[PDB]
Amino acid sequence: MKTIFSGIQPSGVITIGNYIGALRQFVELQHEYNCYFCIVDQHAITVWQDPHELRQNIRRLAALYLAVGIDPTQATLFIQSEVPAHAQAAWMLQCIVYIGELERMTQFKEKSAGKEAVSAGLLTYPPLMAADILLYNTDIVPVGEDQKQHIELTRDLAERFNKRYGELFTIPEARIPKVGARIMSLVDPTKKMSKSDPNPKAYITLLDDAKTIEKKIKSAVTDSEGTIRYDKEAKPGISNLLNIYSTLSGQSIEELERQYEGKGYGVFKADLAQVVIETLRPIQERYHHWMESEELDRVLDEGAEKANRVASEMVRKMEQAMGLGR
Amino acid sequence: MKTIFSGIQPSGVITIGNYIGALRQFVELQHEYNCYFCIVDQHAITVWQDPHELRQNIRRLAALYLAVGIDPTQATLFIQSEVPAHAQAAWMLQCIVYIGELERMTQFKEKSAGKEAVSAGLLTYPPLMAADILLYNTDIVPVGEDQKQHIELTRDLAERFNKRYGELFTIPEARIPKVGARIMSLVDPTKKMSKSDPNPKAYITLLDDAKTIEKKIKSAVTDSEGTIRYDKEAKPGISNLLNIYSTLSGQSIEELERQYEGKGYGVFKADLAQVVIETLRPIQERYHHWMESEELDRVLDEGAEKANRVASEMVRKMEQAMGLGR
Ligand SMILES: Nc1ncnc2c1ncn2[C@@H]1O[C@H](COP(=O)(O)OC(=O)[C@@H](N)Cc2c[nH]c3ccccc23)[C@@H](O)[C@H]1O
Ligand SMILES: Nc1ncnc2c1ncn2[C@@H]1O[C@H](COP(=O)(O)OC(=O)[C@@H](N)Cc2c[nH]c3ccccc23)[C@@H](O)[C@H]1O
Ligand SMILES: [N+]
Ligand SMILES: [N+]
Repeated sequence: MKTIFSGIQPSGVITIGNYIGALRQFVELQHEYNCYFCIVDQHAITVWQDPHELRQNIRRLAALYLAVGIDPTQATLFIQSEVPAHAQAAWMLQCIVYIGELERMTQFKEKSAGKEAVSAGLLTYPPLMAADILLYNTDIVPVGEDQKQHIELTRDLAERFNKRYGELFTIPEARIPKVGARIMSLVDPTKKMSKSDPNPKAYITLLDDAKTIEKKIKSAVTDSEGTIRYDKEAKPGISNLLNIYSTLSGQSIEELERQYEGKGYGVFKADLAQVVIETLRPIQERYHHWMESEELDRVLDEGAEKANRVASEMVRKMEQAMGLGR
Repeated sequence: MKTIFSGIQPSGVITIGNYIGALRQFVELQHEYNCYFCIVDQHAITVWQDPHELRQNIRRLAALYLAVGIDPTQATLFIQSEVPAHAQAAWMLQCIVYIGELERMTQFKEKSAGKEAVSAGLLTYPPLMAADILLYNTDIVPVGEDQKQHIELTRDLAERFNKRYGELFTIPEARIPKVGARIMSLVDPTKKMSKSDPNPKAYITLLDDAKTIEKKIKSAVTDSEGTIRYDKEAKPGISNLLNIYSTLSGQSIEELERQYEGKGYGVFKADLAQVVIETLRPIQERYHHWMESEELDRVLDEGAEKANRVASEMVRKMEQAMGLGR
């Protein structure tokens, strides 16, 4: 079958935006493709990380991947740092990307703005993501819209490498959801929902309790038009709530507008909050189970084993093509 | 004992400047220290390399290291790419160096000047050299003067890492020869002798034949003062020839000035050319022997084995300190 790769940074906050744009796709596609799902701890360190929190966040994210339903008999779940090939291929790709290509990355630009002394990993974040995808001969990379540009640079590098050294890499393609590719902040629906928003009301974490989810959904900024209809430009707040509702419930945006015909924001938010609770509760129960189990470590051990077998071989072919080593 | 590390890029030209500033020190110190001497093929690719020539140049350089006298029972000779830890530690160090620190590197500035689209590896050349030195708990790094600045950034990174994550690295120190730290071009003695000078008369390669060494020494730019006396500012050409003569012959600069008292440039150059021939001939004989032997591969196999054991352990401690993995 075709191969899928995708990764998530281990951090203190994993949002419903991460779930809807990514994790939901991973669970959907796992049985139909060869799947590698990575905990990108080397990318995490492109900004300072408290070492104790980083180690815990890596375990947390592995638990969340398993809690949402990633099945180790269907997919390979592993930690980026435990497969040396990622670092090795990243170096090779860094030698073929131009500085100007990295500087124009929007992710870099945003993460480094108003900064005084920027750390180099932030700039070289792309070749490492490109190595993550290309090591596995990846065909599809399911992500939310914010990663599209990185995937576009990955395709540019794979093409450049193939052209200079011979056809080695598969040119990967992004798979971005139709609805929910970009879940927006509940506090300012013109902004993406971000793990690092300083306002905790902007996002819902996958570990938010029921009272908390109710409070954040109820406080979500809307409009004065009291109509439940999708219109991103005119009604960003309601439109974003409709995307969250649709993707989590399985109901179309049309279905939801009909259902809420003549209805006001109060009932709509109460219902949505319950749909979020319904979704997160089981995830959280499974999450705690994994966090307390020795099996979490076993799953990651096996996934690293498989990923190392494949990636190490691609690295050998890349070295051979560039004429490194012997 | 103390530990020494040093590296050389595999390239089409290895000069008497490389020999005098570096290789000569490696042979001198090998019995007194734990020594790692590396063929930096990952650094080589920071600029485009023809893959076939790169593979040959790596073997050539390994032969030259053995030909000049590096003894595998005293030192560990290995290829950078064959030890994944270098790439892994380079990533970690790249996440803690600032972009501005890299941009001010003179090596980067020179290699990238008048350039149109610069390759990222050229900019991130330092963290990889820093990882090369720090992986082995290096105390001393014998090099010529042009690497001093990179070693200074390495010390800055080791200190920064120790300060943020705990004392792990030894702060390394450069060992730069008193005479011969910077062998100058024979064509323009105000310029460093460089492997990539477009004028082949500017350098002597370790594989230059006798007629060739005579021609290059005889053509070496001097002055109209016909006096053999060291004075870098006033007599750069003669001063540089005196450094080459001194370091290769074992005779002091004073000894040589006395010896050539009242003598002219002709006799002096004829003698120097013979001193260069005397030095390179045995190196070349041994060089061909290694190039035709299966033992060259065995030596590199064993050196990679040892280097991997040490470097992989340092990488595990670095990951532990940053909280990567598990
Ligand atoms: N508000 C949102 N709406 C919709 N989707 C969203 C939202 N916020 C986040 N996402 C998606 O979640 C995944 C993980 O986000 P990260 O920031 O860890 O995503 C990142 O930081 C990547 N660089 C990690 C990575 C490293 N290597 C890779 C290789 C393939 C794919 C991804 C990666 C991503 O799919 C992201 O698009
Ligand atoms: N004209 C000259 N006069 C005196 N010494 C000279 C002259 N030209 C070159 N050298 C010395 O030769 C060694 C290798 O030169 P490279 O350009 O490969 O040198 C380089 O390009 C390094 N970045 C390779 C490296 C990679 N990792 C390392 C770790 C430790 C030490 C060195 C390295 C160096 O010692 C260099 O100073
Ligand atoms: N699968
Ligand atoms: N030694």
